[PDB]
Amino acid sequence: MEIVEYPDPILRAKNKRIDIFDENLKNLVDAMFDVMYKTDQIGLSAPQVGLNVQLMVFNPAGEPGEGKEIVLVNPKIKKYSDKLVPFDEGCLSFPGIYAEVVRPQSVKIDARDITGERFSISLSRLPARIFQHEYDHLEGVLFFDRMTDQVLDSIREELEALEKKYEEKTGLPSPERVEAR
Ligand SMILES: CCCCC[C@H](CC(=O)NO)C(=O)N[C@H](C(=O)N1CCC[C@H]1CO)C(C)C
Ligand SMILES: [Zn+2]
Ligand SMILES: [Zn+2]
Ligand SMILES: [Zn+2]
Ligand SMILES: [Zn+2]
Ligand SMILES: [Zn+2]
Repeated sequence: MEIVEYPDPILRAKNKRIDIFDENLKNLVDAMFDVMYKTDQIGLSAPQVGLNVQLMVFNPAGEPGEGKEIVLVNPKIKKYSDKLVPFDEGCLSFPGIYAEVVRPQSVKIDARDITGERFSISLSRLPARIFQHEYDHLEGVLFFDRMTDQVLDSIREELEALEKKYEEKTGLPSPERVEAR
């Protein structure tokens, strides 16, 4: 398996609603989780593994046998919190890049589970901060789109290194560019 890095367009591509809840789905859930623990992270969205489906795995503790193992298919934010908290974020698809993004502190979420059943879970604190990072991905939103103009300028150069690496492995000009904003 592999980790799709910015600027790969898969990270931007539209993401397919999931209709079937079979064994294949559980296997892919399993793999995401195990990629999350391998890479020491607290969540992961399907596009990050090269699949454009509305799928996201999630453990608030980000440690094996700790926290919980949350699966959310076809999620949607029923609402965001009025209060905004800043906080420092990194993302797997942007190796070694860290910086601040300010977000609603809490969220009401509606998703389905791995079986088919439709639930409605409310999140705050670090879980709601992670959920939101991951759900953006589900929408093709990457955390630097959430960053201030000032925060973006610190990481401009490191984002570029990724564009150039992408250009080096593919030959194709980068399909998107931090300088564009
Ligand atoms: C909080 C926002 C959710 C982060 C998701 C990323 C992984 C990812 O790219 N999901 O798409 C992660 O685990 N990032 C970690 C991260 O941002 N963390 C880990 C614990 C604290 C918080 C940074 O303050 C590190 C390991 C880079
Ligand atoms: Zn591989
Ligand atoms: Zn496993
Ligand atoms: Zn850890
Ligand atoms: Zn991410
Ligand atoms: Zn430039």
